[PDB]
Amino acid sequence: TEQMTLRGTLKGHNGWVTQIATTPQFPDMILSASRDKTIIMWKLTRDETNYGIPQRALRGHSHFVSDVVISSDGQFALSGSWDGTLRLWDLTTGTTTRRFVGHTKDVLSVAFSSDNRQIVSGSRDKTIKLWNTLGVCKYTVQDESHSEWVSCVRFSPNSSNPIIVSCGWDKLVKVWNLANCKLKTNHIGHTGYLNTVTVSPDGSLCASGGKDGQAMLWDLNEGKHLYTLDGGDIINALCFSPNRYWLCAATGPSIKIWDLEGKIIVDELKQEVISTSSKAEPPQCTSLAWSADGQTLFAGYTDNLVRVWQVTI
Amino acid sequence: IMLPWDPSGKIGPKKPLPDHVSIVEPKDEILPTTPISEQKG
Amino acid sequence: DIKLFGKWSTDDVQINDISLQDYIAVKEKYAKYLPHSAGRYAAKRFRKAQCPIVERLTNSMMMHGRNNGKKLMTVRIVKHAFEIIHLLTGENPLQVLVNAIINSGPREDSTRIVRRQAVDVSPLRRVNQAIWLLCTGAREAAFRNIKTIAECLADELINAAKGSSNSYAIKKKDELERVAKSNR
Amino acid sequence: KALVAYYQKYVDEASKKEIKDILIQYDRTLLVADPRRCESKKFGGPGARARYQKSYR
Amino acid sequence: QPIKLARVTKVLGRTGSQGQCTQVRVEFMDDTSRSIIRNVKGPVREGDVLTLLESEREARRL
Amino acid sequence: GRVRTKTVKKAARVIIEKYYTRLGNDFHTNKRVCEEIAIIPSKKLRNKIAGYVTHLMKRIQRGPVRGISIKLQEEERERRDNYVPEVSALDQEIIEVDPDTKEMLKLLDFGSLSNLQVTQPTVGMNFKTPRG
RNA sequence: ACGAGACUCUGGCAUGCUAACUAGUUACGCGACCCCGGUCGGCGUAACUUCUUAGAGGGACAAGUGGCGUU
Repeated sequence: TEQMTLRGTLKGHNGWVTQIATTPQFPDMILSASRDKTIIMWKLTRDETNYGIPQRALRGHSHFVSDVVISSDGQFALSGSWDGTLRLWDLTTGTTTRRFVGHTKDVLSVAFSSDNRQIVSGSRDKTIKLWNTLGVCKYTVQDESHSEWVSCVRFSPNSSNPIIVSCGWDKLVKVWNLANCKLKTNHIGHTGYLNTVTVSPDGSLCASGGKDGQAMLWDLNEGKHLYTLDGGDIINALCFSPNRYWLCAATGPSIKIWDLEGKIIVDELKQEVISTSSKAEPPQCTSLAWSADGQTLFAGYTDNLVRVWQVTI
Repeated sequence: IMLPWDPSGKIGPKKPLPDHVSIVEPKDEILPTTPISEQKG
Repeated sequence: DIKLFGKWSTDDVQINDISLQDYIAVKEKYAKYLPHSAGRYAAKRFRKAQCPIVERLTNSMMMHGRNNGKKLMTVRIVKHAFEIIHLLTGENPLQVLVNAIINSGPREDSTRIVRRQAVDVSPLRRVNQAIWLLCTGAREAAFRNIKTIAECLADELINAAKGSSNSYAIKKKDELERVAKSNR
Repeated sequence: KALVAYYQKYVDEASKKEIKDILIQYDRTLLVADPRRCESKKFGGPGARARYQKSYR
Repeated sequence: QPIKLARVTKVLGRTGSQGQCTQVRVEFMDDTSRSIIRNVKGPVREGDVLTLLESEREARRL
Repeated sequence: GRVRTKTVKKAARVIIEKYYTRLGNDFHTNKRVCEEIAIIPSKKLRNKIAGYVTHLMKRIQRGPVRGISIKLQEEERERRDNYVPEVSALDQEIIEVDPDTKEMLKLLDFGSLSNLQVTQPTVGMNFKTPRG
C-alpha cells in the first residue's frame, strides 16, 4: 500500500552498532550499543541537517558491547559486552551503578524483567545466569543447558507466564520457567545457528531467526511450530511491532517487514545511494528495534550508522 | 631427549607445542524439518 | 585565529613555482606557532613533504656534530633570523624563505647512468637540496666570523630569495645545472 | 585530553566532538600519545643500531 | 629554448647503475596530448610536476 | 612480509572444511569460533588462523577454492552440472556432410538418409602452415 | 621432519578487572605566607586507584575500504 523512507542517519560511532534499545518514556532519545567501547544515548532533534545528535557516551566496557536494554522507567540502562561482565548505567548522570561479574567468556545477550527486578544474561560459556539489581547470581543453568553459545534472550511481557526464551548456536530455541529455573520445552526444527529471538508484545508467540534465513514462529501457550517465513539472506535481528501486526527482520543488507495475517512482504528497505556496485559487499543490517509508538524503526548496520525508517502513508 | 606431551604432566610437560593446532572433530548431528516440542512439568 | 612565531601570519605568502607548490608546505593547514613538533615526518616515505618548511629548516640547521639534537637552539636561530629578514628586507620572512627554496633548488643534475649523463630532479629533491644548500651556506658563512648564525641564515635566505648568485646556495645550484648542461 | 574528558562527562558530547575535531585537525599529538620509547643499546656498539668501528689489515 | 613543466602520469621503473633514478612517463601540461619517458633523480610519486630545462630528450626504457 | 606459513593455512583450511556452517565474514566472531572448535596454544596464531579463515570465506563467497571441499560441491558442479536444454545441439534439421563422408555412409547400410545435405568439396587443396 | 615462522622476554593501549601506612591522588581539617582566592614534597585522617607498582584478562588479523596481481 506504501513505502518507508529515511528521515536521516545518526553518526557518532567508530565501531558498528550491535544493539539498539528503545524506551516508551522518552521519545526524543534512543540508546544504541556499538562494536567500539561506547554506548551512545542519542538526542532526536528532527532537524533538516541532523535527525539525531549524540548526547551521552556510556564508556566503561573493556571490549565490544553486544547487547544494551533500557529500564521501563528510563532511569537505568543494562548493557552486556564481550569483556564477560554486565553494566547497569545511571542513564541520567552516565556512570555505572552496579557492575555484574560471574560469566567466564563473552556476554552476548542480556534482558530485564517488565518490572525491572529480574536480569537474564546469555554468554559464550554455555550458560544463562539470573541476576538481581544488587549483583547476586541467584541461579545458573548447567546440567540440561545449550550445547553452544546463547546468542539472544528475551522475556514474556505476559506476567501470567513466568517464561523466558533463549536461542543458541546449538540450533535449538529453549523455553525456561522463571520460578523453578529449569526448561518448560525445547524447540527443534531450525537448521543453522540462531542469531536472534524476539518475543511478541502479547507474550503469546516468538520468532527465531538465524543462519538458515527461515524466521520460524513459536507459540508460548502451547510450544508448536506455527509457520516459517523465508528471509532470503542470513537473519541477524528480529523485532515485532508494538502496536501494529508486523514482524521485522534484518536480512543481510535489507530490512524485510512482513504482515502476520497475509504471509507477504510489506517492504524491503535498502540503501538508495549505492556505493557497493563493483566487487564490494553492502554494509549488512545487524540490529534494529521499533520506536515507542510503533511509527519509527531504528536500525544499526555494519557501516557504524543508525538509519531511521518512519511510516509515510 | 625430546619428551612427549601428556596433560597428566608426569612423563612430560603439560603445555602443547606452539606449532601443533589440535582441531576437535564435529559430532555427526542430524538436521531436522519436523515441528518438535518437549513439554514437561 | 592568527599565527606563526608570534608575528609572521602565514597566509599572505604565494608559492610562485607551481612545480614545488605541493612540497613547500607553509600555508593554511601547516600554519603552526613553532618550528618545533613531535615529528613522525620520517616514518613513511613522502610524509617528509607534509612537514612545515620552517621545521625542515630548523632540523637541517643542527648539523656538523656538536649541534645534533639542539633543536630549541635552532628554533631560536630561525626566530632571530626571521627578525633580521623582516627588518633588512621589509617582507614576510616566510615569503623570503619560500622564494629562496624555489630559487635555490637545482632543476636538473648529473648522475651515473663512463662520463655521468644528466637527468631531471624530483620536486621533493629540489626542496631537500635547497634547504641543505642554503643551510650549508649559513653554517660555512658564520664559521670563524664575528657575524652570527641568525645573520648568516638571514643573509643566505635574502640573497637566495633575491636571486643574487652572491649566495652560497645559488652559486652551487647554478654550478650543478651548469655540470648537468655539460653532459646532456 | 583533560578538557575533552571534562566536556565528555559534564556537558553534551556535541561540544566534546566539536573540540576533539579542532584539536586533532591541528596536531594528532594533542589527544594521542606517541608510542616511541628510547630503544635498548646492544653489545658491539655505543647504542641501539650504531656499531663499534671495524678494523681490517 | 624555454623552461617547461611536465606532470608524472606513471612512474615506470627504477634505472641507474645503483638504481638511483626513477624512470617516468611525463605528460606536458602545456601541450596536453604530448608524452615522453624520462629519467628523474630523488623520490618521485605519480602527479608531481617536473621542471624540464629542455623538453627534447627522451630516456631509453627498462 | 605478512605471508601466512603452512601451520596457519593448513589449520585455517581444516577449520573451514569441518566447521564451514559456524563461520561468517566478520573476523571477531570466527576468532571466537576458532577459540572453541580448536585448541590453539598461542593468541597470535589464533588471530593468524581466524584472519586467513575469513580471507578464504570471502574467496568461497566469490567461487570454489582449489584446496577445500563444500558439502554438495556445490549446487553448481553437482546440481547445475545436471543442466539439460529443450532440444540437443545434436538434433539438427540439415546436417552438412562431406562427399567422402557420404561415401563411407554408402559403404555402410546408410547410403540414403533424408536429413543429410551433401556439400560441394573444398577446392584449392591448401591446409598446412608454411615452413620457417 | 628439523631450521624460518610459531615460541619466550620486552616496548607501546586499558579512566574495564584484582588490589596497596615500604606507592599515590583527590577531598576535608589543622598550621604558614600573600592581597574569598592563590602557594605549600608544612602536619594529619576520609574515599578512590587516574597518576604508581604488578597480576589476570583483552587488544592486531593485511581485519575494513580503494587499487595492482594467474585474480
